[PDB]
Amino acid sequence: KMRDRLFFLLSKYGIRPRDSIGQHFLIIEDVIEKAIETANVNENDVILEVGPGLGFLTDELAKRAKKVYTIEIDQKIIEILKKEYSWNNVKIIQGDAVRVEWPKFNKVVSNIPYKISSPFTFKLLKTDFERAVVMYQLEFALRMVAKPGSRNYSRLSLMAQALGNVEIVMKIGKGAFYPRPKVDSALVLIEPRKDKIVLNENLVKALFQHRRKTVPRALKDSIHSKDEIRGIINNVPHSNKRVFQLYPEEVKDIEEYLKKHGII
Ligand SMILES: Nc1ncnc2c1ncn2[C@@H]1O[C@H](CSCC[C@H](N)C(=O)O)[C@@H](O)[C@H]1O
Ligand SMILES: NC(=[NH2+])NCCC[C@H](N)C(=O)O
Ligand SMILES: O=S([O-])[O-]
Ligand SMILES: [Zn+2]
Ligand SMILES: [Zn+2]
Repeated sequence: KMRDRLFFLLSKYGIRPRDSIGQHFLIIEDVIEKAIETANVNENDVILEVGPGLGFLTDELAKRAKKVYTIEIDQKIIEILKKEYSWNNVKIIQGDAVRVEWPKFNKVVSNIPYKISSPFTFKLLKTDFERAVVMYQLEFALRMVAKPGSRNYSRLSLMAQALGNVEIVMKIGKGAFYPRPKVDSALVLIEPRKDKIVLNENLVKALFQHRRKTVPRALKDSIHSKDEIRGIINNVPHSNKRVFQLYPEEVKDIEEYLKKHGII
């Protein structure tokens, strides 16, 4: 009946899905149910969806939340959402989710298009927010929940996990969308830590440039300074590890070491 509803709307509004903006519409009702459940949506919450699509998940958010802001790049979809839904509590915002100014919000419950998985996520992590539930292409969600010491551990993994408990909650097959995509998706929960770990971005970029290296060699080789600081390198914390083996905590030990020696 969500599948039936979808094909109803396709013909009705003569919709031509654009894969260039990742137009794969969700049509399994349980995935909406899970997302809502996981986000524990309530009558006080101000939600931020990206890419409302045919507005299925938006419709479910809107009837549970105080307010919903949703950011749609496709102006035609926006013309449809307005004519099909009667949302008293949804503000629709035309533009690129990455480019436009975000309004204030305490939870995210959205699909995240493939081509903005990385910018969106980094933008979200720079934000004050109580809970995110965001569906990603499966590789990217696997990267986000990679643990220190796996190959797919990277800057994203670190920067995410420094801010929140990051876990995959269900895996969603490609049969769950129309058009059918090339890849599976995952629903990811992000819970802000009380114990937030905040790290110098430039240092992280530096370390993770060649992340398969030792912390000392990675530092030696990442003078963004003065090369004449070999003295400090040998006493660097966590010198036995390689960068891809570091937790946010050990990265902070390295940061605080370099501040103490006025390298930052
Ligand atoms: N950069 C971007 N900013 C905002 N919306 C975007 C976008 N790139 C794609 N979109 C929109 O995001 C949606 C992704 S596919 C549809 C989402 C899915 N039906 C859902 O459960 O919400 C499409 O509506 C697409 O037009
Ligand atoms: N498998 C887990 N969910 N473990 C971590 C705790 C997450 C839990 N949903 C919370 O709200 O804190
Ligand atoms: O394909 S969008 O323009 O409805
Ligand atoms: Zn359920
Ligand atoms: Zn150590």
